[PDB]
Amino acid sequence: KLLAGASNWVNQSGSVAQFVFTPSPTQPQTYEVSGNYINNAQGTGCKGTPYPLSGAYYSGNQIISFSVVWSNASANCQSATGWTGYFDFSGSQAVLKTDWNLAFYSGSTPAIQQGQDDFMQSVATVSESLLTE
Amino acid sequence: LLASNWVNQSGSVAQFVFTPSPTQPQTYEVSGNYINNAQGTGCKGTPYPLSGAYYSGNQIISFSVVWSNASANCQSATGWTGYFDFSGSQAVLKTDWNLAFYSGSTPAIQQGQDDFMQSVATVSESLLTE
Repeated sequence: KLLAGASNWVNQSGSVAQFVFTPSPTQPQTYEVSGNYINNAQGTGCKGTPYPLSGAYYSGNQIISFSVVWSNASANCQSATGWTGYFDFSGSQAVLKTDWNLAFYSGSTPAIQQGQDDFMQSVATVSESLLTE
Repeated sequence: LLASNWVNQSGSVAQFVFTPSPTQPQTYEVSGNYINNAQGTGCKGTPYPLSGAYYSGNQIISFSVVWSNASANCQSATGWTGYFDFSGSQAVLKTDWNLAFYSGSTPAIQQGQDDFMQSVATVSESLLTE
């Protein structure tokens, strides 16, 4: 906890989750999850533009579940991902480990694929301009 | 069409509210409350707020509950991801789900399936009868 305002989490395929947490008005130690997800996974669609996310986070044992619908002004992939997992802030690195489900289409055979993503916190790069570094 | 009441095979109830996303075409933000009725679980019979997103284009959804409210805490979170079928006599939502929790400093994630069916408000003549 005390990842504060906006924080940056990178998974093993280079995908980026920018979480924002707002306290739930009614749920003890629970925060509403907002922000944006940037998909960077190699063989996929809907890459490199922000998809808003929605979810909930329980600080008591640092658990989370969030979702993306893959529709925004750049690209539509007509699907939705739900991620559910837990954090470990200890040591030199903060890590979020997740299992996931994807409501999907092949033809009109609707289905749901499953998987795993592990994210690691990485704090903003500082460059002294947009043109250097 | 979807303010609407969806009942799963354990008697658990999802009351969805949908508000249009300002930036995502054919996408709605999912709010409302979830009431858990599942037999061998905690955190039963009280409202847990839910959060998610819904894509109208092919009627797909993903939503979440953190199992913490004023009645009961179960220190976990469920995420549900699936699709609707409005056709026929009955509207049905079919989902897969994942559940993050602890067992003894031991993080773990269980999974399963829930199928929900729409049922619109029953009308009684009063609270006392009929």
